[PDB]
Amino acid sequence: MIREERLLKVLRAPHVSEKASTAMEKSNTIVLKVAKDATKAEIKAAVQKLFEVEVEVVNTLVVKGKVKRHGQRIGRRSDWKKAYVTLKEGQNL
Amino acid sequence: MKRTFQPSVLKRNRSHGFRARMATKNGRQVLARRRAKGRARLTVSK
Amino acid sequence: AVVKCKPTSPGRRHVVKVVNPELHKGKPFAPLLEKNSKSGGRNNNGRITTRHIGGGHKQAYRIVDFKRNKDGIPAVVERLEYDPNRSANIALVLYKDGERRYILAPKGLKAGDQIQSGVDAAIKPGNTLPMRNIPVGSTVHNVEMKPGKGGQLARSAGTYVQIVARDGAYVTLRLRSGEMRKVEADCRATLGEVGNAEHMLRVLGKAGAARWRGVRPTVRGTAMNPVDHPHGGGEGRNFGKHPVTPWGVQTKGKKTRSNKRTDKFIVRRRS
RNA sequence: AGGACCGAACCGACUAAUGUUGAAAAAUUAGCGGAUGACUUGUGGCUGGGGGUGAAAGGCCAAUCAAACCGGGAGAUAGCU
RNA sequence: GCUCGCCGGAAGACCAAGGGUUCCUGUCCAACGUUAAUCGGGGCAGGGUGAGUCGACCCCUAAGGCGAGGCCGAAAGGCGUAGUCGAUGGGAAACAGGUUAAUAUUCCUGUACUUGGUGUUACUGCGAAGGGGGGACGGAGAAGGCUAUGUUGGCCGGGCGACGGUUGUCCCGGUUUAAGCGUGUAGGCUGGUUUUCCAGGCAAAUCCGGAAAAUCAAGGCUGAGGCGUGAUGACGAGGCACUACGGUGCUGAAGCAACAAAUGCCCUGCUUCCAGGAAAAGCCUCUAAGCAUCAGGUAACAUCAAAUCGUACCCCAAACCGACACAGGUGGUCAGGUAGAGAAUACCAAGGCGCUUGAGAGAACUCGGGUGAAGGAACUAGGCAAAAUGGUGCCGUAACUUCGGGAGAAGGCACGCUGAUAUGUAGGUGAGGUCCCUCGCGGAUGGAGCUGAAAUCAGUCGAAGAUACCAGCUGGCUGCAACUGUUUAUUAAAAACACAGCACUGUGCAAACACGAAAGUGGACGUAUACGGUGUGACGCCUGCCCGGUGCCGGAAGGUUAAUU
Ligand SMILES: [Mg+2]
Ligand SMILES: [Mg+2]
Ligand SMILES: [Mg+2]
Ligand SMILES: [Mg+2]
Ligand SMILES: [Mg+2]
Ligand SMILES: [Mg+2]
Ligand SMILES: [Mg+2]
Ligand SMILES: [Mg+2]
Ligand SMILES: [Mg+2]
Ligand SMILES: [Mg+2]
Ligand SMILES: [Mg+2]
Ligand SMILES: [Mg+2]
Ligand SMILES: [Mg+2]
Ligand SMILES: [Mg+2]
Ligand SMILES: [Mg+2]
Ligand SMILES: [Mg+2]
Ligand SMILES: [Mg+2]
Ligand SMILES: [Mg+2]
Ligand SMILES: [Mg+2]
Ligand SMILES: [Mg+2]
Ligand SMILES: [Mg+2]
Ligand SMILES: [Mg+2]
Ligand SMILES: [Mg+2]
Ligand SMILES: [Mg+2]
Ligand SMILES: [Mg+2]
Ligand SMILES: [Mg+2]
Ligand SMILES: [Mg+2]
Ligand SMILES: [Mg+2]
Ligand SMILES: [Mg+2]
Ligand SMILES: [Mg+2]
Ligand SMILES: [Mg+2]
Ligand SMILES: [Mg+2]
Ligand SMILES: [Mg+2]
Ligand SMILES: [Mg+2]
Ligand SMILES: [Mg+2]
Ligand SMILES: [Mg+2]
Ligand SMILES: [Mg+2]
Ligand SMILES: [Mg+2]
Ligand SMILES: [Mg+2]
Ligand SMILES: [Mg+2]
Ligand SMILES: [Mg+2]
Ligand SMILES: [Mg+2]
Ligand SMILES: [Mg+2]
Ligand SMILES: [Mg+2]
Ligand SMILES: [Mg+2]
Ligand SMILES: [Mg+2]
Ligand SMILES: [Mg+2]
Ligand SMILES: [Mg+2]
Ligand SMILES: [Mg+2]
Ligand SMILES: [Mg+2]
Ligand SMILES: [Mg+2]
Repeated sequence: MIREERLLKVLRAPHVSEKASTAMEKSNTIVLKVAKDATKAEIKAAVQKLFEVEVEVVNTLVVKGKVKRHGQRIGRRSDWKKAYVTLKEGQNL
Repeated sequence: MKRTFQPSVLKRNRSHGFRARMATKNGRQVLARRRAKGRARLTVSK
Repeated sequence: AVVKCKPTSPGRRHVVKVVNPELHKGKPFAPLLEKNSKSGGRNNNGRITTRHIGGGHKQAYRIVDFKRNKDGIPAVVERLEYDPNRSANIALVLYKDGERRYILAPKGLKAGDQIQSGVDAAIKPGNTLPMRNIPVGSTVHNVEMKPGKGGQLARSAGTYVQIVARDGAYVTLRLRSGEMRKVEADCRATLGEVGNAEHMLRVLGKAGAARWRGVRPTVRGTAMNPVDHPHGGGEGRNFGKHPVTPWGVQTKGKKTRSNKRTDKFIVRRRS
């Protein structure tokens, strides 16, 4: 049983894009930005508690930040992790 | 023509990496010199 | 036994091979095998310390019993086998209690023969006794040098040792080199000559045959530059030097034995 | 069967022409040698500088080798320009 | 968009290394792109990488590394035991279809499988840091059985032709389906079973090893492919309805057989040879201490879990190594048609490209090619370069020889197409039918159908039938090195080096010798039929005289002679 503090930390933001909306309206999946070190189980528990929905499975991937060019100097955006969490076909957040 | 630098990350790390430098007295001297000079990258690992 | 190849190619014209139809054709006895990787003549410093070694066929080590210490239990020879690690052949023997073991194959031994060790063994080829119990004049092989240590003399194919004299705690032996030596009478020996005597009749026939045995080419010192060998240098073929080794020691007749610890056992040098 | 034969891949490099501020700090084109073996190749490992390694050419050791490269003695010394 | 050309054992498609956003969308054209640029691997913004089964991680080890104590060393350190790391090797498990602008064995649909934890029932001797088995292994060769795959015929849908003919022996297209599950075949290996005993496997063992009896002869293990199911599905030519013209939706016929056939699979097999061919764990089994109606084990069922990291894109290349968008280099996998021995070569398929300056003109000269009267090496240092030869089958072939060779010696003849032999032969494959049995993926006959050379005879066209591409010049005398190899990366490939063979010499094992202040290590887990050094260099006939000089070996009477005293 994961403590509530960790659950309150793991979820960062919902991800907005064409693929995300298509996944929502097709496969009943929401796409989230999660903490870099969140595991699948923590994401599952956090979504189940903070959104009071039931989840089938969580798929995660790590996105690598883009090297950018800003006025003579090279900067790099930070890596982040996003999760494809599938709802249990009857919740419809 | 086959040139001299044939890259390989495993060999690079095993020959010049941080843990290879730290393994000997002379490698630690290398690290100390590079810290004294102010190098931004001590070893090839970074 | 010894057969010449037909000269169907220049690399075959001079090959003489030694074939034994009696050798086992299957795989060796697994429980008595180990690995021995090649060295290339390199020591633990990583440096060539013996030149002209390298490559060759992969080989597995056969644990050969050189001690022959389990006494009183007769054994029967199962089969003769080829051994890559030595010039002699080895024989698999099965003891009456169910234990299997490799021994050097003496001349005349064949499958089904009985062998036995100990002080009370019959005087027959392949039997091992302390040299105190062996009649003077016998030819023996696999001779121990210190009691209980294991045979060290007369182990190569076709070799043997003669027992020439016995007095007190010592026996005088005539070694294959023609050299007479004392050993303690309690050291063990095996009766008869070690087999495969025609080993020396083979002719390799080509350079590749030597490469198959892990021998690398020898460059004559006179073909080098002076920085490489004392013999090097010259415009054309020049020698004008006393022959020496790559490290400067004279190499035609100069004696190199210097061991005062064991001089007391040498009755007469080989000469 | 074979360090057998002819011949692609593959490994080489005998001849000629081109190129020589090159397409290339060693190649291209047409021919050429080996092509089951002392073969060839991937990955990893070991040998360190008066030292290694060398089927031996003073060859090779990161486009550097009759003694590598980097830093230091060091502003060596220079009856020479 | 239409036409043209080029690659097609790659200039197509994947993977590993290496790179790191180059991927896709919108937008911009200053600089970058050897020109313009509306375009881009360029600028700016946004988007994109989804795993119990793929890989890493993980378990196990190789070479090798590090190394508690230890041994050794002025110091720094060197070596190494127990250990612990280290893949390029061993170890559980997933397939087909659909889908995005960009991911997919990861998402969705269908159908599977593996390991482990808990719980419950049933029955029970469980237990390792130990024992045994297994894992577990070479080169070459030879088939036989198959499949991938292809071709043809059936079947299905469509067609009836811009110019003579084309309702037919005509044309175009399709004719696909996996893992898993059941069956246990071609074939490979091995006798089986039950008792008793035992100096062995560090102790024990019911396991392995060994011995002795009895009995039965058929039992076990492995095994491609086929067949059935998976699959009343999915896919499917095409048709229809739309289009925001890129494409979206709907529907959907046939979906068979024969023959040929791998370098792939059975096969880690079989045969043979000598140069005699990893390790450890997972796995199976045996017990020790120990536990003892407990624990544990086995089986069935239920449930839970399978984390983390990688996943875009390039990958014979404009993205990697070469300073470049550089004619160079870069490991593995896939492998269609016609001809062909072929992965050569020519033309093509799938697929991908026209190489990031063009437009004219048609001088010398340079480069790469084509042809050439008469002559034919007169050229030149030299036939350098070029020209020529070139295939298959058959005939035929010298000196010399180490009897193998030389030898593809040299030289010569035939070669296309059509018909017949023979409406397609010899051969290969093989259905139905019939007969059997221990009835089966069975055995014997049987020959339908399919496929199908080579040869002979006759005819026939051309200047020419190995018509293109492809594809030996040959012979004679002689020096050198026996030969296959190796070498001056980048002006020298040789007569140089190596070599098998020969000889001398050292070396008795704590070997000589080499690396090392040393400990140690190699030599070698070898033992004089072995190992080191040196010279010569297959083979044949041979290898003469000199010990004065210089080395080396032996001797020790005498002369001389150090430290020491
Ligand atoms: Mg999933
Ligand atoms: Mg993932
Ligand atoms: Mg030698
Ligand atoms: Mg020699
Ligand atoms: Mg020379
Ligand atoms: Mg010298
Ligand atoms: Mg001379
Ligand atoms: Mg002279
Ligand atoms: Mg050959
Ligand atoms: Mg070379
Ligand atoms: Mg070429
Ligand atoms: Mg060839
Ligand atoms: Mg020279
Ligand atoms: Mg160089
Ligand atoms: Mg110097
Ligand atoms: Mg000074
Ligand atoms: Mg100066
Ligand atoms: Mg073409
Ligand atoms: Mg960028
Ligand atoms: Mg793009
Ligand atoms: Mg403009
Ligand atoms: Mg421009
Ligand atoms: Mg861009
Ligand atoms: Mg180790
Ligand atoms: Mg160590
Ligand atoms: Mg210590
Ligand atoms: Mg480990
Ligand atoms: Mg691996
Ligand atoms: Mg893609
Ligand atoms: Mg088939
Ligand atoms: Mg991809
Ligand atoms: Mg370009
Ligand atoms: Mg290029
Ligand atoms: Mg290559
Ligand atoms: Mg081709
Ligand atoms: Mg012109
Ligand atoms: Mg011209
Ligand atoms: Mg011409
Ligand atoms: Mg002419
Ligand atoms: Mg003419
Ligand atoms: Mg003429
Ligand atoms: Mg002339
Ligand atoms: Mg002239
Ligand atoms: Mg020529
Ligand atoms: Mg020509
Ligand atoms: Mg002459
Ligand atoms: Mg030669
Ligand atoms: Mg050169
Ligand atoms: Mg050259
Ligand atoms: Mg030793
Ligand atoms: Mg010579």
